[PDB]
Amino acid sequence: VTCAQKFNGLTVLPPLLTDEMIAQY
Amino acid sequence: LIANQFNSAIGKIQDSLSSTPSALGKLQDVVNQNAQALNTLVKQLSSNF
Amino acid sequence: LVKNKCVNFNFNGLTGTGVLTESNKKFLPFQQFGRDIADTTDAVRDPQTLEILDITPCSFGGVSVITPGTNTSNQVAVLYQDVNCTEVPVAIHADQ
Ligand SMILES: *[C@@H]1O[C@H](CO)[C@@H](O)[C@H](O)[C@H]1NC(C)=O
Ligand SMILES: *[C@@H]1O[C@H](CO)[C@@H](O)[C@H](O)[C@H]1NC(C)=O
Ligand SMILES: *[C@@H]1O[C@H](CO)[C@@H](O)[C@H](O)[C@H]1NC(C)=O
Repeated sequence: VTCAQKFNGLTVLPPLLTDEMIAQY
Repeated sequence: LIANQFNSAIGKIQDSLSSTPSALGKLQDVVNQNAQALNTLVKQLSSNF
Repeated sequence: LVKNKCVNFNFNGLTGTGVLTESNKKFLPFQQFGRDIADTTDAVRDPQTLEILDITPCSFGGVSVITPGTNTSNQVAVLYQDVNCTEVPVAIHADQ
């Protein structure tokens, strides 16, 4: 399955559960 | 025999996921839909209205 | 010309706002501006020095206030989303 430099008020909030924590689950 | 069958099935899942590129269609489709919506939202700033 | 500092640049009447940095993009002789998907100016050619500068906007982000209940306590913590801690506004800049 496949950081964007959008400066028009668009932002991507990081997920609370990191990929490491999901892998630990 | 059952253990060998289970191991071979897991190996075949490994191979099918590695080879076929469109195996993860659903997640890629979700990502593409979100990215396309964001791109359309950005591109809407170029129109005069 | 002021680089690496957020300024209210006015390039031939462009009257934009952002921080100017040296750009490696090669403008053709007949073009003086560079836009993007949102049709906002991204790179400009200096009318005097004839150099290409990238217009990226000033560091912006949301402010999230981490607080317990007011009946519980009064202290709060502030989260600056997608902002490095090295960024230090000494003067008043928007929030707080
Ligand atoms: C004066 O005009 C020339 C011609 O474009 C330019 O090369 C030069 O940089 C200008 N002077 C200054 C101080 O920028
Ligand atoms: C929350 O506020 C109410 C009314 O202000 C108060 O009675 C209650 O004790 C508070 N909760 C805590 C945990 O202090
Ligand atoms: C913040 O800046 C420091 C040094 O300038 C760098 O090492 C670090 O990776 C940066 N953090 C982020 C999230 O960009």
